[PDB]
Amino acid sequence: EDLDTDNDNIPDAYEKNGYTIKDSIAVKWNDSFAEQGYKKYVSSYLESNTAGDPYTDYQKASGSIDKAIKLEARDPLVAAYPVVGVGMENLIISRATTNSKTDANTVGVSISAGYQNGFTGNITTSYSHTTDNSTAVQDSNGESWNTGLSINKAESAYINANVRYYNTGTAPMYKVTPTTNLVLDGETLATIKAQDNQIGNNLSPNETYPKKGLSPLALNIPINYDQLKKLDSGKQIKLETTQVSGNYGTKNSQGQIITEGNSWSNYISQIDSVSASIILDTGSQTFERRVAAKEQGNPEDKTPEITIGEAIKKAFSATKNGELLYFNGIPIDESCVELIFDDNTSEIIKEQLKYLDDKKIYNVKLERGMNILIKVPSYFTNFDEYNNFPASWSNIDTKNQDGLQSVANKLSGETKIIIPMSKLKPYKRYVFSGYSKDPSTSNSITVNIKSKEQKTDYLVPEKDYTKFSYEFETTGKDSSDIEITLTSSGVIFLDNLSITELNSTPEIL
Amino acid sequence: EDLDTDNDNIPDAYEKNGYTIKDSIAVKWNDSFAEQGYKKYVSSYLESNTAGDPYTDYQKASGSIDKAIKLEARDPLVAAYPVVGVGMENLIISRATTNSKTDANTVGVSISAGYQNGFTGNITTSYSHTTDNSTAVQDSNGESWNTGLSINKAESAYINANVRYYNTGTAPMYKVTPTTNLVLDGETLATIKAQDNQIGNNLSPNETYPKKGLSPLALNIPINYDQLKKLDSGKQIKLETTQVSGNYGTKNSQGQIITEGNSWSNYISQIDSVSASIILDTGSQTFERRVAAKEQGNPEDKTPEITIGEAIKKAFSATKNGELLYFNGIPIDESCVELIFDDNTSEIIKEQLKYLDDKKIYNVKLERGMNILIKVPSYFTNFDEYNNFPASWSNIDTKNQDGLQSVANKLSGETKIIIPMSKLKPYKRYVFSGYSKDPSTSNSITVNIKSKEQKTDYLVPEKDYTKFSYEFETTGKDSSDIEITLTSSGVIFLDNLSITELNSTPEIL
Ligand SMILES: [Ca+2]
Ligand SMILES: [Ca+2]
Ligand SMILES: [Ca+2]
Ligand SMILES: [Ca+2]
Ligand SMILES: [Ca+2]
Ligand SMILES: [Ca+2]
Repeated sequence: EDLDTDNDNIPDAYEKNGYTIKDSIAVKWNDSFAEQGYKKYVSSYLESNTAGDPYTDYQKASGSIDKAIKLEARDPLVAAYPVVGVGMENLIISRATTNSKTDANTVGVSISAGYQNGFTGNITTSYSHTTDNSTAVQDSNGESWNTGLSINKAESAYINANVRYYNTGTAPMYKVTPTTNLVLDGETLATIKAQDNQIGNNLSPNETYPKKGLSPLALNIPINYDQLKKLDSGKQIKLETTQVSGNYGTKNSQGQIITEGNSWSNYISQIDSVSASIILDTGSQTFERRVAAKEQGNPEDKTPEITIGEAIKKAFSATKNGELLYFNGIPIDESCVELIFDDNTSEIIKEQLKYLDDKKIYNVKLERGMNILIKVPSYFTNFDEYNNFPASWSNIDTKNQDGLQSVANKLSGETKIIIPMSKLKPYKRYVFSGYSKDPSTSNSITVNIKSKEQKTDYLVPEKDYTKFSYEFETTGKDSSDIEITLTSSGVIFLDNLSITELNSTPEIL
Repeated sequence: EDLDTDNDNIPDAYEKNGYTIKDSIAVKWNDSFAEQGYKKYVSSYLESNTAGDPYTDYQKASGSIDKAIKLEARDPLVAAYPVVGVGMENLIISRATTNSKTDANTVGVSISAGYQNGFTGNITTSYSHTTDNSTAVQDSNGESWNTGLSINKAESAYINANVRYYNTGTAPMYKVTPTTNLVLDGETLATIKAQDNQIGNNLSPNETYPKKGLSPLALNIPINYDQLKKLDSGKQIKLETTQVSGNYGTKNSQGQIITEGNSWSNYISQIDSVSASIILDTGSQTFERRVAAKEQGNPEDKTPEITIGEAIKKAFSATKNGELLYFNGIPIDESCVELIFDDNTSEIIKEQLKYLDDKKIYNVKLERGMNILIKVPSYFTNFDEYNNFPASWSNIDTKNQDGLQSVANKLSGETKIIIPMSKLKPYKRYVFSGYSKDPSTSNSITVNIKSKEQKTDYLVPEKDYTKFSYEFETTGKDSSDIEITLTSSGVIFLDNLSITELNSTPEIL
């Protein structure tokens, strides 16, 4: 029982059934290690680099790699992979702006009344990655760009951009040389590549170049009246990185760290073709991960098969407290977040859910080629231990034990919540979602939402818990508050209420 | 029985009679492996690189190569070979366009009434590859380029192109540097080569640079009145890549992946001279493959000999369901697609068909220097399990068992089909093809096709099944529908009806 088919210092049996690294040697997994902090690693016994990255299974598991690599990349099934993009902070034509890395994913999402057959996720038509950045101009107050830039039919150029690089991956990049396009709708103004002074020497995960506390970088554009007025009328300019060139660190025979000749492009296509892509957006910081998966046809592919929940826990270092995952305290269970899939992933999940008795997305096996996006709600209450809503709900009755997880709220009457506009970002699309149950299957619920327009909807709860979602929008920072009223004709059980922010509606100057 | 003449870790006997890779070692083929997913590999025992590519037979069969290489390139008889071309998406002189990679092959194809001696294919005079790209300008509506570009005898230049690279091969290319010519009829405007910013760092098969969801690349042209009016009058500009330079990945002694010094041009001429070329066009995506073949003179050439159907199955990973091949569900049997050959391949197939009792193209041996193109029909019905026609046929009688494969349609009267123009691309040439049989050899069929011009033809079915083809054209998106009527004087058996799109007719502004 010491065979090593792939020659990476881990025996086949340990690599097949579970192992952990102690004193820099692989040992067989024992269930008593879990309380001591030891993690259970499983990988392929026919391949030395299971995930497709520059580091083998033993190097990743034992930590004999760059110490700037995230700890969740020490799992052989999670790839060490940089995700580097560029985003602008100032637009000079003299007005600031913000950037969003998950707007393109969300724009092509349509929200309906309810969900069928236990599939509580959502489908997007324009799935994209965190490197596709869309900037929203702040502090406008209906001041068109033409005021002070008087133009009739001239292409006067005079636009300046202050960019900053970001890394949402698990590995650092060295000698970062990005290539970007600044496009408004479909017009490629230029293909600008960092020549010699906009090269970042190093860029750690969750960090920017230049680091926080430094002025944004400036890289060095003609613009005509047509696209200028397009920008003036409900359009946001976008900055997309087509490619980034950079290096990774490895040890010499002398023990030094080198990055020259260690191009990250030698591995990008291999990693992207042997794994599934997952994105987590907590509302302030975004993470993108690649998790290795099996190809269905090959009988000689020995990559371990794990579920979606196991993949999420391994990739984002979530903590399993009982049966639910927590990311730094934020609940990220399938009933506490918003799950967005492309068409193929949604079809696969729907097909697999027919034969699954649990009817949970997190119990569906993970397959390569998938694309998953998790949106953590801006506000979420479950009536059990977590409530981050700015204003407490009215008529709250927690004296129940029939909740989705622990307890529920007994709706006998009406529940109204008020939200000041200062707690929400202006010109955004939001979704209010929840789970409802009517054991008698006789009662009905009316939902009234006060927004830029008044909305009223009617839903009939079923015997068991079902999910409902309703969308609304916000207009202007200096406007009225948001009122949400849920009224029931009888007794209803409510649980897992949340409000999450979707993409931003157009700004009309 | 352990000889290894070529020293590639596969014994001569296994390599001669059939082998498969299990636990990273070669084992003798057994017929009981087929249901377990194992493929049967055969190669040459006198050469380590049977197909001529950078990877040996053992590396390809065992998968010890780049994980971005397609699985069908793991067969030693199918080469790992990039096919990189360039195609434009926007033409600015302010109007969009589309690209076609198989128009040049199809333009030189003449369609006749019937086929003789069991040869159901077609002959082309201008066979070309997927790197020869012809663009068709969309959304014209008879608006000449001179309107707004008023020119009498001046060469005012002012043309802009937005290009995008594509890969139809089985292997990725690294550091892509294409060289292209933008030519209208025979005028070489310039020989433009990607200098420093239009270099794609990596380009996987079935993918583009920049990837889908990114703005098209712009590379940086004088044009005179003569060729401008030529373009105005029924001419489409073409963009041909003369050569592309790029690299492939290989493993170090340290186990890293390197692409520097690994030029793809060291192998192009060798692969092209030791193989046959096959192209498959499903109507939306196109694939080009090279399959190794034997040279006739050499008695010391040990390359295995396979038929055309075996070559197609190996090259495109088709599935043999019974006796017919399916490509992702699309039937690609010789009676369900359009086969186009150049002159030499057609002559060889005709010569070999004389001694073949089966009289099938797919049973003819494959030889090097061949050139095969497969066009999947836009619409196809076989009355057995597959029918993707937009509108169901009239007077359908499937109560028969005398079909070409399973059942046929009994024509006693007339069959009429209507096709809305929204289901067809305007300004295109189409072919309606089918198989007919008259056991009594007494009846006759009249075919009436309503198109830009009204066409009527008469055919006399033979005792057994024979193929008929009739061509027509479409004009304008906003026009009348297409009517096809087949009328029989008696009882006829019809099977395998299809409509396939040929090249595009000239556009007159
Ligand atoms: Ca091992
Ligand atoms: Ca391994
Ligand atoms: Ca609860
Ligand atoms: Ca051998
Ligand atoms: Ca060999
Ligand atoms: Ca049939």
